[PDB]
Amino acid sequence: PHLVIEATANLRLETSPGELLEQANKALFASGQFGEADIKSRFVTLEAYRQGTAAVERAYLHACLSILDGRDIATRTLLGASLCAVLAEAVAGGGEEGVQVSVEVREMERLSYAKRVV
Amino acid sequence: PHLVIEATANLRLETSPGELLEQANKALFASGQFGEADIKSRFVTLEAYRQGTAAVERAYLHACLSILDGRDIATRTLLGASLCAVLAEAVAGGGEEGVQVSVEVREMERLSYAKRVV
Amino acid sequence: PHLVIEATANLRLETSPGELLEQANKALFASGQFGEADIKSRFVTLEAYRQGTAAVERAYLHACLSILDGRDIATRTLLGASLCAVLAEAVAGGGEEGVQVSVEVREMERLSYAKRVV
Amino acid sequence: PHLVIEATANLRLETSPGELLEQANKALFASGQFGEADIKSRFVTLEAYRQGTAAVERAYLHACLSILDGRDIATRTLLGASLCAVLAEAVAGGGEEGVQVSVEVREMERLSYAKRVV
Amino acid sequence: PHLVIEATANLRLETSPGELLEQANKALFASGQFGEADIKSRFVTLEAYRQGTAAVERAYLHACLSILDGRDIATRTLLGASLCAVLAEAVAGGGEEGVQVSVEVREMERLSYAKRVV
Amino acid sequence: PHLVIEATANLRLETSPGELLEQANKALFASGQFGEADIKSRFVTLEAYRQGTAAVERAYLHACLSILDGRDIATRTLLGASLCAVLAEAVAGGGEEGVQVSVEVREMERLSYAKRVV
Amino acid sequence: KDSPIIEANGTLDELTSFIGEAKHYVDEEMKGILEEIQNDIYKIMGEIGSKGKIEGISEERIAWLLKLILRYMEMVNLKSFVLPGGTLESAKLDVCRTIARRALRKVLTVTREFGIGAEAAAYLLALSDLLFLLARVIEIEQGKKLLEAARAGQDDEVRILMANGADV
Amino acid sequence: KDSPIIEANGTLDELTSFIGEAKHYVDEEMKGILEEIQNDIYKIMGEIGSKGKIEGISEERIAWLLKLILRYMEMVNLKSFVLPGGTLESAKLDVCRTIARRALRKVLTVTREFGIGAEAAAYLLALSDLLFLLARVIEIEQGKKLLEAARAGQDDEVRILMANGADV
Amino acid sequence: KDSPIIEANGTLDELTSFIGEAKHYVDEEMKGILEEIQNDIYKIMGEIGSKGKIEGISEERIAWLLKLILRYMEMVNLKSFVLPGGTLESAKLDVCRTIARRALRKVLTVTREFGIGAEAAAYLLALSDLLFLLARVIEIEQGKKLLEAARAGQDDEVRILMANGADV
Amino acid sequence: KDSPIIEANGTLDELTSFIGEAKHYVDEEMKGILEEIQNDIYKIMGEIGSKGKIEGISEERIAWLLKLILRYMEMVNLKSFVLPGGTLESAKLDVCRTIARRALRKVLTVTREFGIGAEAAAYLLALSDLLFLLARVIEIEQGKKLLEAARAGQDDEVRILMANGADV
Amino acid sequence: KDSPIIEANGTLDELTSFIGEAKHYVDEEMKGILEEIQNDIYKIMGEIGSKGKIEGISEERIAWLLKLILRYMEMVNLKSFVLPGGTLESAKLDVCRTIARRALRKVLTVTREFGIGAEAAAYLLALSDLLFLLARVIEIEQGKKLLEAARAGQDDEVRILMANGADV
Amino acid sequence: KDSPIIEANGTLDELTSFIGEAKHYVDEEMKGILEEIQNDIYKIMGEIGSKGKIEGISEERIAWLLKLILRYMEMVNLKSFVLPGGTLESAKLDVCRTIARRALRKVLTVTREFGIGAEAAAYLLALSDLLFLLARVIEIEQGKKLLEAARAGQDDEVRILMANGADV
Repeated sequence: PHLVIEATANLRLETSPGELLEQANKALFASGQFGEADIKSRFVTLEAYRQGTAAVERAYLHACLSILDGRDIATRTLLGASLCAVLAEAVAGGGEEGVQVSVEVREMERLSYAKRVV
Repeated sequence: PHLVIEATANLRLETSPGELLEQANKALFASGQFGEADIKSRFVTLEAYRQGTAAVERAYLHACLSILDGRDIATRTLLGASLCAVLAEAVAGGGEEGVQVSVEVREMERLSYAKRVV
Repeated sequence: PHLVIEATANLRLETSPGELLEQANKALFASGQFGEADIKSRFVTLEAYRQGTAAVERAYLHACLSILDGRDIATRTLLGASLCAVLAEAVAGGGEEGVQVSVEVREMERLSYAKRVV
Repeated sequence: PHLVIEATANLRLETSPGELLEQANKALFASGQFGEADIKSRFVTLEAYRQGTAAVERAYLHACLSILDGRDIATRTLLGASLCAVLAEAVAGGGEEGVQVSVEVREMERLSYAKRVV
Repeated sequence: PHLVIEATANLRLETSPGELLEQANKALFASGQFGEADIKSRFVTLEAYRQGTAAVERAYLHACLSILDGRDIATRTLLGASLCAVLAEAVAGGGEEGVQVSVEVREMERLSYAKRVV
Repeated sequence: PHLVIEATANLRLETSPGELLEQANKALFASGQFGEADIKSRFVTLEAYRQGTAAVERAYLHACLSILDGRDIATRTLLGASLCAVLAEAVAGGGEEGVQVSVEVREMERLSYAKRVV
Repeated sequence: KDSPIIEANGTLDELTSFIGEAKHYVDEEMKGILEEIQNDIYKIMGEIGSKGKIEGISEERIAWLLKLILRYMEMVNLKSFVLPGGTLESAKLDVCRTIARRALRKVLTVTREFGIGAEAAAYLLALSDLLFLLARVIEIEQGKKLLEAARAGQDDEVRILMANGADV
Repeated sequence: KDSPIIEANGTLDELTSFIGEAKHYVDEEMKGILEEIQNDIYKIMGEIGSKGKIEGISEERIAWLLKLILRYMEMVNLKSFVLPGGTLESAKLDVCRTIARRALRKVLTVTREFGIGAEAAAYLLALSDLLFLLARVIEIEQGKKLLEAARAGQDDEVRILMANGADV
Repeated sequence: KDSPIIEANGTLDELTSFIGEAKHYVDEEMKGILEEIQNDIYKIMGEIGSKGKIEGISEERIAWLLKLILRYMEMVNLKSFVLPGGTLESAKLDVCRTIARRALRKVLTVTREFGIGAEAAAYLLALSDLLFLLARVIEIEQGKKLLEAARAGQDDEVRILMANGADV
Repeated sequence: KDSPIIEANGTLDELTSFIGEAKHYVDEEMKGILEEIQNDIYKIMGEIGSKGKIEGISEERIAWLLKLILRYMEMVNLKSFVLPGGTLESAKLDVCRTIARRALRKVLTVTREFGIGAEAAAYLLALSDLLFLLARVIEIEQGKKLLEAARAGQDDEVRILMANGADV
Repeated sequence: KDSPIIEANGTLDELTSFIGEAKHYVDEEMKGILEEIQNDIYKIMGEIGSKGKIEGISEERIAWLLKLILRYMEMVNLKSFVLPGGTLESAKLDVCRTIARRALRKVLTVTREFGIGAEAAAYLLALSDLLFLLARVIEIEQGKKLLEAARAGQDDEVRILMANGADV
Repeated sequence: KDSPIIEANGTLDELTSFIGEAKHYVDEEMKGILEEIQNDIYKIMGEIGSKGKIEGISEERIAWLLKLILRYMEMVNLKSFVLPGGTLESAKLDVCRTIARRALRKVLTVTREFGIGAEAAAYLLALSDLLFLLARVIEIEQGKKLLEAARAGQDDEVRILMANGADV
């Protein structure tokens, strides 16, 4: 499982960007689907961004969780709904209106996936 | 809809990186498929990059538009062809030969997609 | 073919980040599937990252190769296994235990893919 | 089997309304499909009636035989054609032109049909 | 086509029971499905009737149009909706609340249907 | 739901013809399938009737419950068996032998059924 | 998003565009009728495209069509098999009748698989019997304009009617 | 009552309504041709709707179409891929050609399942080759009206032809 | 020769005949646009009829449609659900939009079985969004001709615009 | 030996074991009712397992259920959507109602393929409407035991009823 | 991950939860038997969920069930069709017998498609014949407690046994 | 009225009856949790039975389950494969977990054919991970009642805990 969290620059978080990833890894491990050391997360801040066509100042947050395939839609819907409740409780605000938080769960292919331990 | 535009460092654009995203959001909204405030774009510049195996200096541009599923192939082909005409009219040049501009349209899954407004 | 290599900050490579991409482009061209100038690679280093829930210092490496669709599973398994042997021979080490190297091969859609040469 | 015979008021029969039902019960029993005491007939005369839109004085006769399902179309066509020859030989005439005699055979459902003997 | 109209005894009609059947035969002939002399109508008044379990005085009206089979659902829905507008414009009222008018269209079987002209 | 109860003239009921319909409407409402004001019942006595071919004096009772379609065979079998127990407890006797009580449950079509409230 | 749903919405959008083209050749009375039919096809398209989750037309609308059909059936004296398009104005309404018969066959496929739109298919069946009667009225008041021009003693004004298709 | 029968009758009723609309823009000679085609489509609709129990068109009718096609093929000098609708009058007959190609594909499905209407589908194939030649004649006699107006020395009467689509 | 190929070519030949009929009611600017669309539908018909063995339209053509759509979207101020066919000229272009939606559903069946014509179906989708915007412009410059006639003090020249469908 | 026969016998054997567990929490009147239901499920299992060759329940038994339902429907005053299991004793009978709805869906598959057991499926439908009414009576006489304990002036004997789920 | 595999594992997980509920009402001897059955259902779930790649139960375990069945068959004197649930403790074990018959029908579908678990389905068949014999023993030693209470001259201690379902 | 809809509603009605039976053995804190789960299963049954036309549970409810799971996961120290039903109270909640896994497999068939109830199946998956953690808490506070009874010097009060299944 790879979790890429992409926040804008004007987004004010209640915690550090490092303590947000510790809460997101505990909420992924508590689903009982992944191993402990196989949950890998990263946080990316964006410098140049636009939302919409209007001139109002906005901010957003987006996570893309990539898991290996072979899990039913009840497991993938629970993983997106467990992560979206973690990110939404970390946003203090940004911009001139509400922050949009969204989480995508996508499936990597299991047959062509290579993995090694150096 | 999320639009991630990835340009190299030697690529010279005719405009700013911010004014390229305003033209790409107006060309996505003019297709009549998405809402106004749901079109979220971001621009990423790359420091370390290689194209090909030859020693000639090259540059490229790449956009990946992620939309929710449930749209036919005529809508996704029009979205990639409307964006590729916006990026190709913004490239002044870079490197020692032609710039390659490409646009991928991929489909997020609608059932496992979470969304909130803080 | 787009190759995005994402390494952490504490990962020590045996070479430069630029010479890693020259070895990965020669191992992609030697499969005989892609053209010469169509192999585009980029290297991204990460500042904020977490692996697992434990407090031990870890590092990882991840590549995501995006090719166009229409190739059988024997070709995609060979492309992930040829790239995972290139990245694992470039890692000197990082963290307090072993480095995890993994390669995902995903398929772009051929009909909605736009491409131009400026 | 229930037989409901509906004649108009201006229709002159060659016999009594009671002797018409004795001839219709003997023609239903002679088909060998029903029991003796299970053939139940009734005769209804109509006070208010209209046939067509023209102002010519008409009369008609109509029988609706309801049998239980499970019989082929050769048995139901014979039951309507055996009854229509009984009613047409009992009509003396009525109105200013020919009398229309018609017989419908409809199928009751066997599973939901209740029956008791007090 | 046979049309059986069953009204209660407390129902006050705006016209005679005979002039209601002339308006219902012109609305059946105007659909262009039946012949002129084959539209046969009858009106039945009821002496003993109950609607519901409550003690409030009610009245109702009901028509059952029996046509031969072989017509699509657009023709049968139009025949019930053309007749229900004729009966509802003839009801002056009855009882202590609103009159319920309903029209059923049922299909006789064409193969077992006998018909003669005396 | 329309309930038409057809008794002969020689049939002696334990109650009035009006109090039989109050017991039949409470046994239809207690199945929980129909609304309160949508249960419409009527009682018809017959003057001219014949049962069988023999000369013995007989009597019968018959109910035809017409409900809208879309209900399984367990619901229609329960509606015929709940009504047949109501009518059989109201028959005192008639004729020279046992009274035959029977209940048919038939299905009206839901698409072509019109209904209005004047 | 299903395959019989997008075909039924495509023909109902095709039918309301042919009515909007044919309502410029009719007089001021029939234009008010055809503009109210165009609103009712828009209500059917919302019902079919949402698979019944939005309410459609009421039974009051089909009672409005059939009360118009019973009015025009008295003026139209029926005759033999007459060819479509006597005049140019009545030729445009004979096209819209055959789109409404094609739209009825698409809505009947939605009914036979999804069980919705049985009151919508009863509107398009009563519509195509009105567009047949609306076309036969325009040929008549064009032809009753010929008998008044024969009695008026006109030389040029009688033959311009015959060049537009007035019956003799 | 079958499903390919009501589709084939619906498109043949659609084709004879487009011909009745397009026969008001043509001259007095081509109106007599298009009114006799409308009678022959009515004979095909009686044959297909009864599944062959009623007699259809004779082979005398297809011998009348092909003797018209061999007459108009001499006047139409063939050229490159020209766009449909040079003039307004020849634009109406290019629509009726494409309904006759759609009606031919419906009758060909009746033939491939019920084995009837092979002489009817040979009429609609010879019809759509006449409506192509009928459209190319009207563009020519509109264009030969331009060369006589150039030699007559007209200033306003030459440009009203070019506003209607006369070729230069 | 296959069955979805002859249906997709039959509707694309039907669409380019309706455009050739509707380009005589528009002005000199929109006639040059509609004559270049007719050439591009002819390039799509060669690509689909040969199952991809002949080259079709380029991506330069779809970049020409969308640069026209972004020009007319500024003039068309969007409003509520307006009925098709305000004027007679904008009623002809609302018919061609619904043929282009029918031609898009036929080309989408060729794509879903033969894998060809995905750039062709992206042309017919951008075409039917231009024919919607082209129809709404003609209703506006007809309506802006009404406000200048109200200020000019005209008695007869203002009501002939309202008889053609100018909005008030 | 068939596949829907062994599933229908397995759920009817599951239903009569849940009734035998739930008849120890009810009083002496309802135990006599539930022990006569257990005999009737045993008669249904003999009829279904032999595919109708053995006689099943009579129509006298369904007339005994519905005469009990009409007795308990007067005491149960209906209310809003109340949760299952107010008391512990009425929680055991809300489980047996949902096994009887599962046993009804298995017998309905035997009826729709073999044509047997339509009088058996009418017993399980009237049974699950009695087990709903039997559960709502026990919550009431537990709650009417609370109002007598409020008037008796009890301190400990009123709260042991509220610990068992008596409604306030 | 297949569809008959997750159904067979779901019912075997349902069966070992009903045994864990029913082992608190039995004495200390039968609790040791039911706790060793719960370990064997856990070995079957590992074999079925891995499609045979993990070893399951041995044939030593089925030889342990049948040596218990031959011991309890001597004490249970067989009688007529007795209703399930004589006492409350023997009513809980008549529920677990009918889950083991449902779990046997799920494992038999895994055997008839994947060819695995034939020794597992022979365990659940011998299990449901032990749970029938285990239920009939508890009704007997409850009833032999009634004959000793009749000879002891007890007034209250004899009727509390009859309130728990002791046979007379 | 469809076949996977009545099976999914029948198992969700079966699950909320087992929760109403098992909420009488738990303390006053866990009874408030189980009574709010019973309201949420009633909201799922309205959404599935109407095929999505009625709104179901919100994403606020799944955020309430997972904030309870993260609270009880700290108290439950995980161990080896322990058998279900250590105590009698924790044996009732191990039955409701296996009904929620069966109800999840029925809702997953509604999702894979009708495309509805993906947020409902994510509730039943988070529910059966709470009922596993709720069962393991009751075995612990029963076992921590044993260590206080060993230090209190009790002879009879320590062994009545071991007769109820307290771990040693």
